[PDB]
Amino acid sequence: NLEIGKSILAAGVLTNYHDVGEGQPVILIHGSGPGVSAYANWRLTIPALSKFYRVIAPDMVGFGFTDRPENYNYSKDSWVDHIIGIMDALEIEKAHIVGNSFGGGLAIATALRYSERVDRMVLMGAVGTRFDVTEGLNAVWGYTPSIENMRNLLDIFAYDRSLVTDELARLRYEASIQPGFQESFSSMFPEPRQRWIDALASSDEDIKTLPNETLIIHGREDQVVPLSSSLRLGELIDRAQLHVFGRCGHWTQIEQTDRFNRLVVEFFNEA
Amino acid sequence: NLEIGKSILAAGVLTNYHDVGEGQPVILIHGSGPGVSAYANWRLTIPALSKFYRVIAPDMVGFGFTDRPENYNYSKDSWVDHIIGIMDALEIEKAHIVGNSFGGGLAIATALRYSERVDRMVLMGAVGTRFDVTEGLNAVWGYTPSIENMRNLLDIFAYDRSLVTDELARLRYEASIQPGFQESFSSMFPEPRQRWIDALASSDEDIKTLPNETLIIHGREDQVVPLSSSLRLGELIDRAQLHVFGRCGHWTQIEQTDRFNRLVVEFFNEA
Ligand SMILES: [Cl-]
Ligand SMILES: [Cl-]
Repeated sequence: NLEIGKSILAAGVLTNYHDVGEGQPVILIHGSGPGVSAYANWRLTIPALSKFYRVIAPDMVGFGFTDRPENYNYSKDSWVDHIIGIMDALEIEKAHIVGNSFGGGLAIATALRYSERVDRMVLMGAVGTRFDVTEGLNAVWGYTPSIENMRNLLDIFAYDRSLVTDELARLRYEASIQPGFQESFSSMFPEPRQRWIDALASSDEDIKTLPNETLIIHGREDQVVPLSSSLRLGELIDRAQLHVFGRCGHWTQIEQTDRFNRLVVEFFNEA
Repeated sequence: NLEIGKSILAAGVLTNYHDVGEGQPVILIHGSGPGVSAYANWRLTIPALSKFYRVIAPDMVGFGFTDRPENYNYSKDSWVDHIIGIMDALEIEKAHIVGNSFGGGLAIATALRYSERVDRMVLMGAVGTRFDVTEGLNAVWGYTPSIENMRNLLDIFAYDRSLVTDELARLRYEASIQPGFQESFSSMFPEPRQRWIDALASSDEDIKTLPNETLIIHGREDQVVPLSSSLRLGELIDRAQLHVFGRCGHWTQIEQTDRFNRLVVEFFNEA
């Protein structure tokens, strides 16, 4: 299973992660869909970025192949502490961070709580500001295993449904039923789910204080996180650039891979 | 005067233009401020693009050093015909077009009337959709010569006013009073000026029919053309990407030069 990489103790949790490349460190933080993992989310991104940066892609506690501690208390603060724990474990004193959706909310929170540890930020379809729960997100977080339920989620993430094949739906369905996955996932974002969008999001007041060079990316047709969210982040963050991809869903790193990789690498190259 | 380049008869008008580079043709269309010229608008863009493309930057009829025909009837259609006339004169059968503000409105109109002559489009703070006249645009089009009036316009175009020096204000003021310049300029967009925004703009219906790969660029703090205009173009044009630069005014090619040039060159490189 290529989704399994290296193991390291971070913030007291045995963590699965990928470490590719040399130089300036970049931490990639995945989204929160069923069966998600750092590799699944970033497999098309790591190759490009690792040619110029040291890329760290960990499975956040409660997701992927990282340990799922018994009675573990999941929260934005706990996840941020995990990110910092991973950085501490790898002696990464300061790094750029790329956060996808759920991971984007975590990126912002990390930049707010540990400003000295974060350099540049890329927020991709980030859950960083409050928005009324979408059916797309309600479906993602309310997922129960089945090939058709997964096919529907893949459709929700994509603009071009031709990318959603029986094979992909089957493979991700299998990923979602691995030992303990659905168990921790189903209890992660229970109804009412608006609570979790509100929890992950940061206040306008706090976001306005961010000094970081930021690149905000969003797919125009994103069905999970509304474009309006990134437009808002674009007005709140001072040193921010906003890039919207037309004919692209939530999956910007997947549906606009080359454009995405170019934008991100060049953004970091400026530093 | 470096603003003066080569001369060619286009659409029956003796036209001043710059032609730098080799390969795929790219036409740069300047804005409509007092004293404007292709060189003044694009001097920091041409060097970068010409390394990979043949760049044509003409002074639109009624502006710069191109002839100002007696009793000439200025209109969106006449300007579009001038662009096509320039392309015809240079045997440019199909080209990419970069349009700034007024020039962006012309780019859209050219793509609509002569679709077979246009490949990719870059719309920079384009006047392509209707918006209520801004004080910034009212001041630009209502300009009468003076160092202070020009300093104010430069302030209107910039986010970082440190870029607006006494020297720059003086030089552009001098450009604005050249023989016949203020005369043709003052009669170009007379009050009420809302009429000209409405005239330059294209309908939602027409814009939605554009098949061109498009890159929409806007400075978040643009005081001349509101960001909302480009956000609208981003929802109307099918194959469009939207890029908004924070801490940047109307002058995206001037205030975010390297980022702008990189985005544009790479966008064209895809073709
Ligand atoms: Cl998510
Ligand atoms: Cl203009």
